Amino acid sequence: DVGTVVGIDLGTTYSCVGVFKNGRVEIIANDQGNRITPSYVAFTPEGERLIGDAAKNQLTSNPENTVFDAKRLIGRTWNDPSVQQDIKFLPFKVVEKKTKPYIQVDIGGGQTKTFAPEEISAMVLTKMKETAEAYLGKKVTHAVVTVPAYFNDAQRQATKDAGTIAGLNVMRIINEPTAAAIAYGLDKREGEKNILVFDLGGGTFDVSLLTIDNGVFEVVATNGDTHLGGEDFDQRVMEHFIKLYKKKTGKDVRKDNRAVQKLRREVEKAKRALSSQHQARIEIESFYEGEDFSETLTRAKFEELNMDLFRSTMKPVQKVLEDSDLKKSDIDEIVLVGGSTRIPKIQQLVKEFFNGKEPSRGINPDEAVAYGAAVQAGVLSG
Ligand SMILES: Nc1ncnc2c1ncn2[C@H]1C[C@H](O)[C@@H](COP(=O)(O)OP(=O)(O)OP(=O)(O)O)O1
Ligand SMILES: [Mg+2]
Repeated sequence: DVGTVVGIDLGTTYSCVGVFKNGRVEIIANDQGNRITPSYVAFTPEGERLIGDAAKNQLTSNPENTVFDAKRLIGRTWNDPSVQQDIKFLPFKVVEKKTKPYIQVDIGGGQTKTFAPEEISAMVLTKMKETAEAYLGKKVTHAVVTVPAYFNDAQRQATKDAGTIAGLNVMRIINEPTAAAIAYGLDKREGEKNILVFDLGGGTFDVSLLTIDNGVFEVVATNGDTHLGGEDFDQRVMEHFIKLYKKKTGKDVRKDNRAVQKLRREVEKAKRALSSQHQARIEIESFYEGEDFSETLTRAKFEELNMDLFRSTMKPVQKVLEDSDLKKSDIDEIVLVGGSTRIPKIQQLVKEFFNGKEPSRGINPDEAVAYGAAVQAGVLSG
């Protein structure tokens, strides 16, 4: 008896879980009321392991003990050129063990631990499992987990292995863009269609061209930017306000880890607010050296600070069309994935690229991948 199988989007920056409950797919809010959970792990002074919102939100003078982006390393060998570049930029220690990347952190009480990427991912999966179990009022043992379409055999197996550590039998690994298309019911249609999936997540940008032919998907071509996402838009705003603060006060706040973390938290909140408002206030009590911070950010300024990054998302779309031997007019559906596709300017740019065709966001773009995973999981449940 496999019980009730859940669907999990195990994301680079954010993860999401869904399940078929009473004849309906439900995207499940965690204990903080959020339907997405940061793929983050940290530790309290007492050595309590924090996972998710609690990990990402913990203020710390030692950010090197906060782990995230394990998906960038999972299933890769040490001298993978991707690993060699990412270890330059990740703020926690990644060390070579047995010719593979491992993550080294202090976990409280002066104790150091080294973790495989799949061990970090397993902790994230455990949190997602617990979120689902609380909602269902029952134990969960089996899952369908999603991965990027470009993931290779080793990365897929490593993701299953993360599940095993977390007490989950990952029965199926399915592709993210396909899961998004399945959320929209595109698998349950007679005939053939071309589907462009535009997936701008927290850390990565993936564009995929899928064909769907009587319920069978083919991933025809993929492109994007492995280091472009919502976090980068936040950083542009961060840099803007750090510069402004130094101009106004003479102080460079980059000296204080906790001050930068506070500003980051408020920038993330302001950015989200600017998807539905034209201005947002950023206010921080005792920001730096006991002085308060209070500034407004307009949507126009947010857009100006990021316009080059937003425009850069179009070239990968044109490349995917070329590699699929398709023109813009051959695209039957445009599926938006990732919270960053809630940004009015991104939606506008996509619509304009496709000459007025409205991109689909009727299912929350941050939830669509988990939603499709949960549809697939529903058929496997006993
Ligand atoms: N990564 C993001 N970048 C920019 N805007 C975002 C991002 N994620 C969400 N938003 C915007 C869209 C909405 O205006 C707002 C809240 O979105 P979300 O958390 O998905 O809740 P929601 O729109 O379903 O509302 P509710 O929970 O109240 O029902 O933030
Ligand atoms: Mg994603």
